[PDB]
Amino acid sequence: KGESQTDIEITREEDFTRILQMEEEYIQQLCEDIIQLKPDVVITEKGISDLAQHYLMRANITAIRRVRKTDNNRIARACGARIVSRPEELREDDVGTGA
Amino acid sequence: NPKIALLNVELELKAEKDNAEIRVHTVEDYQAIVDAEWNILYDKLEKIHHSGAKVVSSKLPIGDVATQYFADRDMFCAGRVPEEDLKRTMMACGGSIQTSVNALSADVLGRCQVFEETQIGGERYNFFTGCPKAKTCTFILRGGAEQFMEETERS
Amino acid sequence: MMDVDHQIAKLMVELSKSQDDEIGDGTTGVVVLAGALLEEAEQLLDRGIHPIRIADGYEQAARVAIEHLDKISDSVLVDIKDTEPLIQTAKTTLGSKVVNSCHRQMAEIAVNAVLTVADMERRDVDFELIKVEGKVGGRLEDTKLIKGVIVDKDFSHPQMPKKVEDAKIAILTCPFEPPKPKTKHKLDVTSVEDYKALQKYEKEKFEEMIQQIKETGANLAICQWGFDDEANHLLLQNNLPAVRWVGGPEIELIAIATGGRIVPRFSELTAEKLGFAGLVQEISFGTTKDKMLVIEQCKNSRAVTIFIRGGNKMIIEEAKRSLHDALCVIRNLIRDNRVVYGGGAAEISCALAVSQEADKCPTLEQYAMRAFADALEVIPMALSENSGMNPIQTMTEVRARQVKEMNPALGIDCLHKGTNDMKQQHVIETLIGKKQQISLATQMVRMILKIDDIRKPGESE
Amino acid sequence: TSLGPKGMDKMIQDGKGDVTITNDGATILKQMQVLHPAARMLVELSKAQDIEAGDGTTSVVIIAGSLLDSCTKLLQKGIHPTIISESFQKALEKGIEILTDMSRPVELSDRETLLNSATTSLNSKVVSQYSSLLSPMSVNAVMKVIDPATATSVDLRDIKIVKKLGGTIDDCELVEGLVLTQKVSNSGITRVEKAKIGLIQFCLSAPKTDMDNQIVVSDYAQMDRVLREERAYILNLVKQIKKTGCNVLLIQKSILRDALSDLALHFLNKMKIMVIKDIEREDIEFICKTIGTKPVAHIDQFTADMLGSAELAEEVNLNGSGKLLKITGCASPGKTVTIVVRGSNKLVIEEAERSIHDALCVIRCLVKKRALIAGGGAPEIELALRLTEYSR
Amino acid sequence: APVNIFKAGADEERAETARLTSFIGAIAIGDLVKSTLGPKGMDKILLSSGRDASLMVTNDGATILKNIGVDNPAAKVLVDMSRVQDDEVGDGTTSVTVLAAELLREAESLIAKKIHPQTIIAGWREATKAAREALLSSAVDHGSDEVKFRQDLMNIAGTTLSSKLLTHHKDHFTKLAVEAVLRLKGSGNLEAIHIIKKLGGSLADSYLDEGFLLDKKIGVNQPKRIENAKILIANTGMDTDKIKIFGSRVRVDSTAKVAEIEHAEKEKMKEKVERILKHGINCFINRQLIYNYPEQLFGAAGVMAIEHADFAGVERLALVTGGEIASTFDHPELVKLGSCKLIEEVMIGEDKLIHFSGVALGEACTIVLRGATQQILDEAERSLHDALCVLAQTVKDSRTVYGGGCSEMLMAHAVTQLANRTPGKEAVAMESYAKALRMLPTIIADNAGYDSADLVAQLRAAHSEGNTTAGLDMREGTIGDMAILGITESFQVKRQVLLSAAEAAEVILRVDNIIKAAPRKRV
Amino acid sequence: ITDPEKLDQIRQRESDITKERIQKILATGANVILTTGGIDDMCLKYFVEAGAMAVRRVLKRDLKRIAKASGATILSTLANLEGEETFEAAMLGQAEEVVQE
Ligand SMILES: Nc1ncnc2c1ncn2[C@@H]1O[C@H](COP(=O)(O)OP(=O)(O)O)[C@@H](O)[C@H]1O
Ligand SMILES: Nc1ncnc2c1ncn2[C@@H]1O[C@H](COP(=O)(O)OP(=O)(O)O)[C@@H](O)[C@H]1O
Ligand SMILES: Nc1ncnc2c1ncn2[C@@H]1O[C@H](COP(=O)(O)OP(=O)(O)O)[C@@H](O)[C@H]1O
Ligand SMILES: [Mg+2]
Ligand SMILES: [Mg+2]
Ligand SMILES: [Mg+2]
Repeated sequence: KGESQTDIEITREEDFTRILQMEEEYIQQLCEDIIQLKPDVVITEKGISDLAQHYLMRANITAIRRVRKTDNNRIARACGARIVSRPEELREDDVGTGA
Repeated sequence: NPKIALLNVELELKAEKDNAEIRVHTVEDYQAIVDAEWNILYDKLEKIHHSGAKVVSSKLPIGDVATQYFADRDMFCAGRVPEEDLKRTMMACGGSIQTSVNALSADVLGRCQVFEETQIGGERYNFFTGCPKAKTCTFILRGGAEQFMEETERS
Repeated sequence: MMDVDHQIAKLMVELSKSQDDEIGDGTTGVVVLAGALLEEAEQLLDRGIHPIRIADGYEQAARVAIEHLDKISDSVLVDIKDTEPLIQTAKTTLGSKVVNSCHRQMAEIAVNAVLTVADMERRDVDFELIKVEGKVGGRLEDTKLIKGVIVDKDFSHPQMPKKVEDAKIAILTCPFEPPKPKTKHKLDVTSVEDYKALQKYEKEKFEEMIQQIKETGANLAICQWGFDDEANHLLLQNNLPAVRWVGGPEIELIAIATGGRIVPRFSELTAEKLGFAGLVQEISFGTTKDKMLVIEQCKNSRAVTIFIRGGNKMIIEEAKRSLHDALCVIRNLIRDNRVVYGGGAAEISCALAVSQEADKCPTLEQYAMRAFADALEVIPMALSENSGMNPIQTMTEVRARQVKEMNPALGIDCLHKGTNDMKQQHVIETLIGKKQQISLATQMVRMILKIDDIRKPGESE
Repeated sequence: TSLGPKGMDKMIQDGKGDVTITNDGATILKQMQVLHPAARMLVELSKAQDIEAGDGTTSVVIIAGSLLDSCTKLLQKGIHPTIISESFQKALEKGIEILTDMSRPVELSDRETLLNSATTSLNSKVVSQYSSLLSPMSVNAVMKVIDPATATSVDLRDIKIVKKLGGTIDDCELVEGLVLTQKVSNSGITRVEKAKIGLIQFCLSAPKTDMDNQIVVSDYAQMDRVLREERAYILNLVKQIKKTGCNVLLIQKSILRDALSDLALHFLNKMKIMVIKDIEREDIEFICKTIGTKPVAHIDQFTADMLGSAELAEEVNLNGSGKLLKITGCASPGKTVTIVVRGSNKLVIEEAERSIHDALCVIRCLVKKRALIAGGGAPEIELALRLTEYSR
Repeated sequence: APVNIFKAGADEERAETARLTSFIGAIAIGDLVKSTLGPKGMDKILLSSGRDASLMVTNDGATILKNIGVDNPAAKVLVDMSRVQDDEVGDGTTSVTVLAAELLREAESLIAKKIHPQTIIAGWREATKAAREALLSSAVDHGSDEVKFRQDLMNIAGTTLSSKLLTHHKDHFTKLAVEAVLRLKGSGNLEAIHIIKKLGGSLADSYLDEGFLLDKKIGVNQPKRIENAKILIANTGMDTDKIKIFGSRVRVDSTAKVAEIEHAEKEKMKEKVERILKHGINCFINRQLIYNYPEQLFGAAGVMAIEHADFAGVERLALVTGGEIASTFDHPELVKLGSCKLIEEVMIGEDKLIHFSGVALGEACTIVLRGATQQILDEAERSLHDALCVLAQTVKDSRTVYGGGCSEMLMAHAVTQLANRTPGKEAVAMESYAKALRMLPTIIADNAGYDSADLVAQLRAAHSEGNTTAGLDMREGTIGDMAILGITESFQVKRQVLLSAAEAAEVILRVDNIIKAAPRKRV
Repeated sequence: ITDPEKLDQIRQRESDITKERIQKILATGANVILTTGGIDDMCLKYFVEAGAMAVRRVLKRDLKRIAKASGATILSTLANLEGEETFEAAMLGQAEEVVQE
């Protein structure tokens, strides 16, 4: 849920099935943005849904789910990565090569 | 020779389905909603009318609007009747309890001969009498104490 | 109003309550009679008689008292001009209360209050049409029978006229406001043209609800709910007095007393649904701010209102209970037009009927019938005790005179009025009043004689 | 022991824990809370002396405590109390005629006569050593707000007393302008000369109505039309204020919605405008009479005619308990004044506030009746000798 | 019922302690307020145990009995009897309490004489009927010749205020009470005479205002005095209206439309004030509160604005200025405006009040009570309320009787003359009724300290042969003529003392059983 | 919302308006950013990528002593005569060295 007072008025029949498809397409949008750099290990601090695990499965990506904040700052110095908080703003310098 | 209309509907102005939000945009359509809420209740009273049903019985309450409508049309009503009494009333007059007022006809209304409201024991009682096809009865007990009539009911 | 935690005495409370709900005149005498049947059964219990055998003997003895009570009974009430048997019947009920200062005035109030509201075709009297109101101040002689209704007048404008000579009463049940629906609306306003449409909607609504009353020719309005401040000044500009916040059954009495109809909306107002009334005014009582409604003139009303005044609230709440017993004995005359003669005259005559049939035959229940006749003499000998006389001296004189000749209406009184003839002293009681005094006291004795165990608990906790 | 210049003060500690030092007889009896029903009537006697005269309030208990004490021997001599009440009225009607012959008719134009009257009431208080400053300030605070030789009444609610902790009683001031205890947001300027003060009762915030108002957002660019139109709304309010020509704004304290938002504060700081918040609704009568401003409710009527004027409107950064505002000089000043009371402790300021009110009430009695008598037990001896000869 | 008691926590008594507790509890009520009867009687000071005790001195017998809270069951009948006497006529609440207690004290003397209690009721009903004819035949009517009726009204207020705290103020407070009801010129509403109590000053400094006083002073930047103004009052909402449509919101799409709605809201509030000033007025009184947006509109037009006076404050202004409430402003030709001369503000006790000096059709008054303490002002307000209520009914019923003990000896003479024409069963109860009527001048005579055993004996010897106007002179302590001294009371006040005490003593004497129930939360 | 196609454009707008202010206060040469409010985890990415120091939740009394001593202007919002995002970049503070020891 976003940080607002978002409420949708569903009047037609096709509107409820469209919202549940836009929730699936939003996960596919951010999963397509992180595979443009061709990674191997995706490590985050928050939850990963099953739809996000589906795109990383066929792309052969090992995902770790709930690593701590203090452990993410420690692996950022060991592998040379940069902790990003935006999947569509990923760059080639944010990938921790050399591990 | 009255006719009894056994109902399971509310005769109040505030009959709400508890999920309706009537969003209006202008003041010309705002008055049309309030006129429609009276026209919903008055259409139900016209279905009870023009059928001979001078006596109205319903287990659901009747507001001040439908009470004054039957007083002007010289009709009697009785709201908040218990469900055990309406089941006995259905077998007495030989009618049927109609929840929807749109299907009212001569085959669903009752028929009796004497219908009065007496003053037995101080409290009023609306008694039905005269129907020959009566598959039920009512035994009114009169005693001098509440424990006296409970023993008389147990006996 | 007692705190008696005794299950035998609790049945005496429901016995006096059952007499009040059915007849409502002998609630005091039905408890002394029930205690008299049990006192005579105490000496019969020591002789070895079974308690059900005493109870079966009281049923055969009370049956003689019912058939003997229907011997002399006649009334000539026609509710037109022969109200003289109706006034003297109500004086017997009001003679024992504290309204003996108004013994002739208040007795005529309860007679005319019943006959104007009773349906003589069905012989049914409805006490919802008789409103009994009370206000402190004045005296007991200021109690008047107001043909109409008496409500608390709540004129929202202080400059309203306090006297209407000819009132075309417009009874309505809609509050003076823009019409609010019963459901959730959440009306949306988008532009400034919709907000200016909100001002013209309410300005024309208050001019529509005022003009629809004036087009019917009405000059008085009754409303169940409240008024708006904008609607208050429109009443004064159009010369339309109106009251505010009247109760539920109060406006139901206005439409019967004035002959009008209660209208739900403002659009259904017409000249046929208006009520007719005469002097409509409010009367201030001393230094208070009540200003009750007084309706002097009417036209064939079927609803009256008795306004009881007094010196304190103790004399008013008792007069509400005293006059209610006077309204019940007139109701019992329409249900049954047969009367008896009180003052202990009917109890002595019924005691002689059980003693004559105790010897026809004295097989088993001879002692049970003589205990019934000795207990029927407790009610006239209690009148001799309260009047300063002697019980056994006065009762032996009256009972012997009914055997030596044909039994007249022979009782007693306090000042004794000269002779002891109840027909000349006009002590008249209803037949079904004393018929239910013997019937209810016998059945309550049977339920307290046919009990041989008590299973009460001990302490409260 | 609390009467006269050689009297000592009393300290009453209540059940809450707020112990105050008081010498005035009205303030002592209201804090003692006597449980006797006859002694509570003597508390209300000193209360009405503070209302009518203001400077009679220990002496009304000494008289009424001795008039009943003289009735001890009268009730033990067979005299009915109705006879004592008849004779006390005859001694009262003869008592005013003795005090009227001792009175000297004075005029309010003589400052030396009014100075000796205010110095007499201060000799019994703790400020008797400060009578060289407080007693001249008590006369000038009255004779400039009464408009004399035209009226026989004076309201003491037009004289505000500000209690601030710090310094000594010699640091008191008689500033004729407005003194506010609120802070300045933002406090980057805190000084403006030739200031024009305006009282604003409008709320400089987001637009909202008395009716329920909601914003419908159902578009991508509709979120841009919410924030940027709210910035352009309050910019039209600040530029309407800035084009008027005022430099000091006084915003009334709003309870329903926010009076001054953070967006409205940033535009008023760039226009070099001193803003003061949290002005109470009961204090706007004293502001408009002192400076000469008018209460502006709607922004369309905010013109230059409803503004005030001030030669100096600065926030005096005090060394003691914070800081306050002080407006110095205004065109056409009203009949209001403000007295700033200092003190080393919180108990001395509460006594100095009651002693100043006992000094302003002395000059209040000279407006109603322009007559005075000798003090220091002088008229009590003449009331004792003339009524003794009247009793013979 | 005491033997084999079938009650849980309730007790009762029959004919032994029933009349014993009824006669003890009723005499002790009458002996309490016995010292407050007459022009020389003392007053009481009422106090509580604590927790905002709020001491209230009263001499009137109704205010004493309504605050004591008697636990006796039969004593509550006499407490409720004096409550109706204050609400109906407003005077004689002390006289009806002593008279109802002296009847039961004489009825306690008939306990040992073995008189039946129903004989005493029948003996007192004939005694009360003989006492009604004594007051009705001795009532003095006043029709025309109004210079004798205004002199008769000053004797009514002089008799009522003589038994109160206003003893040596009859030269002033009689004129404050007669002229207050005389300025009503109609019905006795008893609310147009607004009494304002202010501390400071003596009772001689009190006065009757020629106009009207009010609070909630005139705005912020509005004029304080307007000469020859037209007063228009109102009972309408000024700002934050939320006008009568419950369930109406402002659903817009952008914040620029909210600025257009709130400007349209202030334009309709400005147009409402523009409809008010089309009448051509200079003063405005609203019963509701006036906020800042219409207050600037009245100040710019030079119009006063009195906000939130009172709910009953607009009623007194409508009776003192001759206008109407006028809660709707859409017809200036159908709204009647008030009239005044000066709306200057006066200062009474360091408080600025709005003085409506020089009003036309002023059927309302304002009494400015000034006293030494708050206890005197609370007593003088109830003392003036006991004087204005009798004069509001003396103008409705002009029949007056001679008070000061003269009316009680006329009533006691008619009972004693008919007590000798009765048999001995009821004649003893009628003699006890006449002895209780003679106790009412005996309490007045003994409260001053006079010889009450001889003055009532001189009144009984005077009324036995002529002297229908002979009464008790409390000034010198002798017997004088009541028509010369001018000590008169109203007929309806003296009738309600006789009639309500005879009805209340009838109830308590007929009680033979006091069955009190078990109280709640009392252990 | 009445159309499901306009759902993701509103959800992305809550961060695009946020990142719009963070790019125009950072491209003008600002390296040290002090904030008395709160900087969440999404906004911390734009300072690590650009190589800037961002200090959050500082005291209001400490910000006034820094801005007066370094010549910075205590800004609360957007301003300067109906501008979208101007920030008045000539009113930035100066420092010789900002070092966390
Ligand atoms: N004038 C009279 N003479 C003789 N007896 C009377 C007279 N008036 C009333 N009574 C008697 O007083 C009794 C009062 O009974 P009451 O207590 O009213 O009964 P209830 O409690 O059922 O109303 C009556 O039974 C009647 O016989
Ligand atoms: N300089 C002085 N010399 C002698 N007596 C003084 C002097 N100053 C004040 N007093 C006396 O001190 C008394 C103070 O009375 P005070 O307590 O102020 O009365 P109140 O309580 O009514 O204000 C006065 O009665 C006055 O006679
Ligand atoms: N000037 C007078 N001369 C003689 N008697 C007086 C005079 N003034 C008052 N009284 C008597 O004092 C009594 C006061 O009664 P009061 O306590 O006022 O009764 P209530 O409490 O019912 O008003 C009156 O009954 C009256 O007869
Ligand atoms: Mg009876
Ligand atoms: Mg002093
Ligand atoms: Mg009196």
